[PDB]
Amino acid sequence: KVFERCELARTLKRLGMDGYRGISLANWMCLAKWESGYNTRATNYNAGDRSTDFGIFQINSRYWCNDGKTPGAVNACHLSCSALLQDNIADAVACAKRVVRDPQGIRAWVAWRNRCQNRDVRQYVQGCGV
Ligand SMILES: [Cl-]
Ligand SMILES: [Cl-]
Ligand code: NA
Repeated sequence: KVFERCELARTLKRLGMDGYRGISLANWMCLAKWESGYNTRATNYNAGDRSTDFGIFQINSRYWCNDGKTPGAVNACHLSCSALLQDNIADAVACAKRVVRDPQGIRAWVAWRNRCQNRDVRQYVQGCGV
């Protein structure tokens, strides 16, 4: 599923993402925008280390979900990576919450540092009623 901007904003708020571990909703929106373009079925194989990024938040198989083919991988979200390719983003949000519960927080995603950190991210939630 490819979410429309405001549709996703309202959905994440309902799932309790606004202010989770100090992270505002607009930051989550900025992250989803740059990671997958709000696309739940986006997949990206990282040839360099044999891992794959899955779904709307592009969560990595080396630490967060199990796809069975990633060398030396753990499954912290205790989910099959398939769960992060569904149209319903409930499991993906629960896993994103687990990621930021680690010391790095939102910084775990390099794309956030490049495109969201220290930026005016208000544009991502403007006019959405959230
Ligand atoms: Cl699962
Ligand atoms: Cl599994
Ligand atoms: Na894994």
